[PDB]
Amino acid sequence: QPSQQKLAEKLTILNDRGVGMLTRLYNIKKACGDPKAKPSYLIDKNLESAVKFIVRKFPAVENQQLAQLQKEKSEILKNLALYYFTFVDVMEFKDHVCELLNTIDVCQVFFDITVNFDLTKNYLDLIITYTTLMILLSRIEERKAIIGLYNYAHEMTHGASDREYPRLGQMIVDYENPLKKMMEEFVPHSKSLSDALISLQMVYPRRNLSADQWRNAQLLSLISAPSTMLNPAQSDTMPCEYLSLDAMEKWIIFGFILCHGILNTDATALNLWKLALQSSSCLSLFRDEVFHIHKAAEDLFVNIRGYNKRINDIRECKEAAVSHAGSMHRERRKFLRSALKELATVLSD
Amino acid sequence: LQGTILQYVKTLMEVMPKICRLPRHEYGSPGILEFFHHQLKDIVEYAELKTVCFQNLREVGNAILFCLLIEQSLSLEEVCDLLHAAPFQNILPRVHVKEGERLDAKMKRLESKYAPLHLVPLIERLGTPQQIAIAREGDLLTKERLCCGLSMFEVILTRIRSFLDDPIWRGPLPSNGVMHVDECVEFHRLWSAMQFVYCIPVGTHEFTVEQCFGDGLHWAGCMIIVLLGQQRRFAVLDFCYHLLKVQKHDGKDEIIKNVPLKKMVERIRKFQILNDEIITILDKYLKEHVRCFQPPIHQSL
Amino acid sequence: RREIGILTTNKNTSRTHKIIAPANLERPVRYIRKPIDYTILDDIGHGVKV
Amino acid sequence: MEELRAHVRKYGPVMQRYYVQYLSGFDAVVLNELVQNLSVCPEDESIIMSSFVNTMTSLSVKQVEDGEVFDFRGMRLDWFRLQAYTSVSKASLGLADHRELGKMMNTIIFHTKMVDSLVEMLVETSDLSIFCFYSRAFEKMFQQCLELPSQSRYSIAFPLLCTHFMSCTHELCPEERHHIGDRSLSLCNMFLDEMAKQARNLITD
Amino acid sequence: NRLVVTNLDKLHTALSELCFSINYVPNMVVWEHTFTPREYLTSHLEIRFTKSIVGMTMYNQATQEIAKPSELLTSVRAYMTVLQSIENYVQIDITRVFNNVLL
Ligand SMILES: [Cl-]
Repeated sequence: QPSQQKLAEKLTILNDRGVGMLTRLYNIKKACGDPKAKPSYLIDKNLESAVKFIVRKFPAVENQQLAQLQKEKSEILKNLALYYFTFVDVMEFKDHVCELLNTIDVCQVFFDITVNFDLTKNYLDLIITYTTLMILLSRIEERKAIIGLYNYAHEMTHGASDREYPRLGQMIVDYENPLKKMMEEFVPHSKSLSDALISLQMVYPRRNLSADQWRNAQLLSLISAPSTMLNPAQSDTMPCEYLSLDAMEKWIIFGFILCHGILNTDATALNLWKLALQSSSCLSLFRDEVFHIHKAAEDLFVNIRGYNKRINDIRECKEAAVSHAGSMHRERRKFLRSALKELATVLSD
Repeated sequence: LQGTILQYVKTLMEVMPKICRLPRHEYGSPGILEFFHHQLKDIVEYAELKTVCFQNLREVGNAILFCLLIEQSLSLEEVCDLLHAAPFQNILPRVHVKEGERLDAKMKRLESKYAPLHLVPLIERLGTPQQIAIAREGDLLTKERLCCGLSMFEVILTRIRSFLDDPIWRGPLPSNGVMHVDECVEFHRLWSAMQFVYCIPVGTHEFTVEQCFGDGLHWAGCMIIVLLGQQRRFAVLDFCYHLLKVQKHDGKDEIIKNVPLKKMVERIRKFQILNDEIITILDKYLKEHVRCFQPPIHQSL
Repeated sequence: RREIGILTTNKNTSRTHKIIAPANLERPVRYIRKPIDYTILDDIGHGVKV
Repeated sequence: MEELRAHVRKYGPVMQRYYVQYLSGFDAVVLNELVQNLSVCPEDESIIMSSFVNTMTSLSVKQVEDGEVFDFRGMRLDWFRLQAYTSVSKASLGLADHRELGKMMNTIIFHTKMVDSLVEMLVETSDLSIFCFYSRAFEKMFQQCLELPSQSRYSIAFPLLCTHFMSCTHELCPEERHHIGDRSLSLCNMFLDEMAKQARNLITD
Repeated sequence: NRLVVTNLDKLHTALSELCFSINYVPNMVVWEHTFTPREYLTSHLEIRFTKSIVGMTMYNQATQEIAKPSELLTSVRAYMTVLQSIENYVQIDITRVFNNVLL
């Protein structure tokens, strides 16, 4: 039953859903990071003792400690329900993603960015959206307190815990170090993910060149070959020509972490990962929330046995990024100003 | 334009190099400077370029400047006339409204105050049919000025464009069906050669082009380009602008054929600024379907 | 005036406000939770039903 | 970037015209030549691919001239669907054995976007709503632009960027939309006021 | 020589460069609101012209000093000449700001 799996539909719908979830979670993290925007129950000096109890005992649900919490139970359920059920929607999203990724494994899917562009891109987007969403969640320090308070207020109102709490409390704990959990979770996904990412070698490297190489190719010049001005600008990989370099870089960096096994076995995959590691010092999780690549990658790899060769790669790539990436990007911007100016002007004429 | 300038444009377009490509960045700014020197040698050495060609252009520029500036003076003269006409023509400025008052309430009340000054109504009340008719005609002449809704500079420019009907301003149809690039068959390209000449630094005790001709020279040269619709192609294809672009990138400084490159590109920037101001002004005052192209077609149909 | 009139054209200059708000301000929409639905694209193109 | 975006918005019809012809008069021929050379493929796949050809041939420049609103969401999702059908293992029509089909189809999909998706394409390739979340840097870049005469020429880029801000919102978080909206209006107003004040100051001098 | 840069050169260049931006687009639409850049300039020029005129009168109650009318008029005329030139750069009716301020 492979033609009734509805991959195109499921990938489209889940990718859109995840962006929405990232947006909601982003706003929880910002509000909870700001003491003037935080929910009052986390600031209040009186309730801090009741909060400390819940956090320490999380996820186990169960007194003089919940004395202040007792009278404010209805207001806690009222004001924390928005945040709580956002966390619930993050979990349900995760369950849907995991199911789709398992289905794809079973279907043994051929992935090539230069061939099935939409299938490959969606597959990679979803994995990265999933990954960045779990990392973002891990940065919401007050998430246990929030989920706990809502549930503890729920059990002293309706008798028992919330329907989703047991499974939600588990996800929070299981993904507390999100990339470590995800690296082991993606072992069975590793074959198809590495296939899709390796296909990126036909695009990313040639899209990641220097200003000097852009001048040699006279990139974006309409007038370098005057007799071709009528001829259509085309290639056999059209959507690949303008696909964001920023998006690809995240695919490569996180993706190869998730199928780390291939970094020891495949030089093509290793060299691709390193090219990406040499190009930035941080990535965008979502908007202005950034992920510092080399520190986080080292932390993960120092705690695994068979990858104590990879620490050298990370650090060598880190120095190259700090030393050369800035200037390489600076030269690109100089080139692009000239190229876009000339392009705009010819097109207006 | 149709006489001596046309004559020298036709002459210099032939002396001009048939084809002139903008050399790639990699050659370096010094080499690009050397390239332009050689390629444009005959424009550089043309004995009457300043005495005749720049001179006649400066005169065109000064003429077009006179029109712009005289229109502006006229506008200043008219606006002052109208301000003094205002009290006899019922025209009142906006008045300050304190709380508890209306804008319409006081403006009507102030109109009452200055009603004895309203000229035409007063004569219509107390004057003879001859007096009334003269005042009515006088009032129409006083209120209806050019500054009210009319301008002239656009008409001046539109009419100068029709003086450029000779085929050597625009040249032959482009080989590629789009635009000329390497070919030097359009006026803007000759202007680029002329710009090369006037950007060359001279001795510390020699007079410069700006000392000799002032801005009028550039107003004329830029006016021709704009009216021919050549300003975008000039911006892209200009020799000096290209040299400046490459020098900015590589930051090299050599004395090529007695032209110190740094000094040369500094001057180019100054004229680039001036040209852009002039072109922008001309375009502003000179306030549809485009040429479309065919996608590839299969032998099938 | 007739003689100078030959050299004139209308100047296309008009006055307006710095900011013009739209006739209808955008209505604020309340957030309602709804589950993941895999059928919302079935009517787009050649869809397939469960 | 704003100039390129403005060209696309102003001369949209030019691009639509070019690509409706490309779709109807070339793409449809080569896609037909390729589909007819397939020896074996299931009915579901064959229905989809013939619909591509049917859709493309039934287009004409007249539709552009008349100002019709094109919709190719169906065609694009069907190619996506077809990718899924032909990429699973033991598929009767295997895309890995027909690479040239996918490359041709990706080109064709780009062509459909040049007809109906020019507004969306500008968002995809050039949205800078990100500045909404780097407001300090946004304002600082503006000031730096204004204080440098050769760059102040381009200062209008900042108010123009304020039009992007709404593109950062999602239907699942309407709570933030008005806040971002009000931020875009406040910044646009401030930029335009500051540009005017500087011109005022230079004129006074 | 154009390499010798006067204060007036600097001011003139900076003015023309910025007016290119102010005049670049007639209006823009941000979240369904329409913004008209030139109208910010018009408004500020009205207010500034008013401000400068009263300023150049050099009036002081305490010392009983005020500008000679001829000198004020000379300065007002110079201002008007410069302000008139703005029409070279921006699609604005300076005549109507003159009207507004002076009347
Ligand atoms: Cl914000």
